[PDB]
Amino acid sequence: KLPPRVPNLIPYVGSFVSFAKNPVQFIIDNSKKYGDVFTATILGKEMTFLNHPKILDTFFKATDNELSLRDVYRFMRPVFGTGVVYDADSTERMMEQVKFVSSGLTTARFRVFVDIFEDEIAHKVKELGPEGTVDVAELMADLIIFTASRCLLGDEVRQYLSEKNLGKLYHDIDDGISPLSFFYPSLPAPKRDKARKAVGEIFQELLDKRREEHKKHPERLLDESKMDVVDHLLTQKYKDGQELTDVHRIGILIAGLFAGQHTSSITSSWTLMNVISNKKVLEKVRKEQEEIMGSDKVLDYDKVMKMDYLEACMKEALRMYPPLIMIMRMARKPRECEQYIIPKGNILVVSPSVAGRCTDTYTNPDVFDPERLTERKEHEKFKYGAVPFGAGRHKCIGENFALLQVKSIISILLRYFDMEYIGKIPDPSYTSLVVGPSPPTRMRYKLRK
Ligand SMILES: CC[C@@H](C)n1ncn(-c2ccc(N3CCN(c4ccc(OC[C@H]5CO[C@](Cn6cncn6)(c6ccc(Cl)cc6Cl)O5)cc4)CC3)cc2)c1=O
Ligand code: HEM
Repeated sequence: KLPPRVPNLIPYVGSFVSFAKNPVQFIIDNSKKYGDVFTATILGKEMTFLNHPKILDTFFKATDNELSLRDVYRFMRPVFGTGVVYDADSTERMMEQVKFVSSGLTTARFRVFVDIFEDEIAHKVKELGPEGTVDVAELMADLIIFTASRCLLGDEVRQYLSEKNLGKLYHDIDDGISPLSFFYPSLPAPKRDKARKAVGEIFQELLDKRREEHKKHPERLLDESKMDVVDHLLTQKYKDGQELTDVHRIGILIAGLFAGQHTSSITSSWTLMNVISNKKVLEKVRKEQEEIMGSDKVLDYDKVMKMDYLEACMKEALRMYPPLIMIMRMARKPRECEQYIIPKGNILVVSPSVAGRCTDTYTNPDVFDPERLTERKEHEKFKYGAVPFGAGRHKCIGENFALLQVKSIISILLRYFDMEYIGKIPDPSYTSLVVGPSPPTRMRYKLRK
């Protein structure tokens, strides 16, 4: 029959109160009370939490007409645009749009991306000076505003960042998104909407400029190392032959930059903080860096590919502090799952955060210990033991890029600076859509040369 329910405090509002304090602890606590599968009413939504790695196969392998992403992420529509990604007309169109982004994240482009990271950090160290303190979360976000923009949109975007305040507009859009929007998509957000329109106009100009550049240098279209997401969007069609609209192109770019920015800056923050706060971990990270760099003075893709330990540090941060704490679908048909049938209309929930603390999987899960991965391989105990990037048909297409951007940034910063964190590593703050550390996050830095 139906899964057990978390008793409602009120009707309607149901369990929103305990949930919103800490959605992660909410799931953990109620797992203990009611088991692997339970349902809670939250601001009117029937939400069925799947809480053990063992049972996640049917979630991640279901087709979109059984478990819909579009029904649950559609709320993003005012940020991304009408008709884009989870507001696409069909599952099929969404997948095609996702592929246009993934198509600018090729190995050829990755080699160029490393140079971009070097370039932006070099600009940034001018601001920072020989020593000081800086907010880690801001520093990463500020770096990734410039790096992700150039990576995805091309270098032509940088003059907008430097001269037309594009970075501020991103913030206006992105602080205009409340996690509550998940429940009340219609929440007015007029500042967000003004900024989104401004970025829209700028990205329209970027497209128009690229068009005529594709006139004066069609060779660009033949060079895989110079082809970015703007170029792919300007030269592709859907499979059935239908052309893209510039409105669609703008929305896809914005969606891509969104995805491309937060989850990464938050991960780089938690990673750097944990690395510089643990002497043994920092020693190993630096030993690895010194061996890989050899006599070489800057980064390249091949070097980054060898940074196995640093990559484990990032994965360990993702186990502990995955920035998307909930993965969701709406059931369009009833769904079995253990003894239970989950009713049509329920929202199924999987939590990367819960998974990362599960004890069937990880020993002392509150400790940041990259060696649980490299040596004890604890993640491999279950097929879905670690799902920071999701899994199955909708698994994150930006992974390897994430890994690249975060590893590069951390590696370059280490090369530049000795760094120590000020205070305890914070707790996560559940106030935002993408979850990051509670401010403030400060660190002391000093130049190494
Ligand atoms: C705020 C105070 C108090 C009232 N409160 N306290 C806590 N909460 C709360 C928190 C969180 C949540 N939620 C609901 C929203 N949520 C969430 C919803 C959708 C979602 O979508 C994942 C999809 C959609 O966007 C992306 C994100 N992404 C992928 N890679 C990097 N980011 C995505 C995929 C593709 C593209 Cl192109 C763009 C985007 Cl953004 O994947 C992620 C999280 C987290 C839990 C609800 C309430 C509160 O309301
Ligand atoms: C550490 C950084 C990142 C984390 C933790 C992360 C996490 C995720 C997760 C969990 C999903 C699955 C969502 C779901 O199935 O409901 C996902 C999907 C996706 N991610 Fe990421 N992501 C990261 C970086 C990126 C980057 C950098 C991009 C683009 C540049 C990106 C683009 C996407 C896209 C397009 C999807 C949708 C796949 C689909 O629906 O088919 N992500 N991501």
